[PDB]
Amino acid sequence: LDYRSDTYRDAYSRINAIVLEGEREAHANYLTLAEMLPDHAEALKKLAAMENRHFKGFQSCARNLEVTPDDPFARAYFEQLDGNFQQAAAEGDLTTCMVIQALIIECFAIAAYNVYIPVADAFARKVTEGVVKDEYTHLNFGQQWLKERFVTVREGIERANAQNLPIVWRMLNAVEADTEVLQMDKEAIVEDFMIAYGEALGDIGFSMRDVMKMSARGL
Ligand SMILES: CCCCCCCCCCCCCCCCCC(=O)O
Repeated sequence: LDYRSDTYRDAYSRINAIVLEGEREAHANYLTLAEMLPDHAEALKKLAAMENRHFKGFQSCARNLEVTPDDPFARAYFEQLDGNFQQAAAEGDLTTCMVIQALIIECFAIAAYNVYIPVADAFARKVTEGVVKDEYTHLNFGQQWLKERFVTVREGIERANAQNLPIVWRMLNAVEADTEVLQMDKEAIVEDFMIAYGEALGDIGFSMRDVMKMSARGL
């Protein structure tokens, strides 16, 4: 890999912009949740703050490669998923909010990060390794929220999955050419994303049958 090439920098402008927009939305979304759930505001504001630290880290990765992120691209990339989060929050549908942010986006991001790490330039490797470690180690508020409420929210989780998992797949397909330039295998992202999502859904309380049904809805 030539990290300094026009080709790599062009792809990175879009991939980096996507990660930054994802982190910007995560920060905003955890602040929305903190406003709606004042008893939980300290934990949610700490998650927001962590997202902002990760944003700064990925910004430094772009600066290191002299890449300007393609922000209009990334805003459009996230528009549909972001809209579903904001509409859910508007309806007080915290179940969907948690599924989108704490399960779907979280597993998708960690999958992508894990596929990027072995092919990342050394600076970005170090930064991304710390981001992943942070995600593994810190409180996943939304996962715990859902787990604690499993019997009452399970149908809503299934609805949120059916609405939003297909959007994941479209997003992944949309950047296939750019992930290829970065030497990230799309299929590795798919596999990592699904194994993590199944582990998280199982922790919440879902069975094998249940997770298989949710995967079929993503199709
Ligand atoms: C500097 C760039 C790091 C690149 C890593 C590979 C990225 C490939 C695209 C995958 C997009 C998913 C990003 C969503 C980010 C937000 C996740 C979160 O808030 O936990």
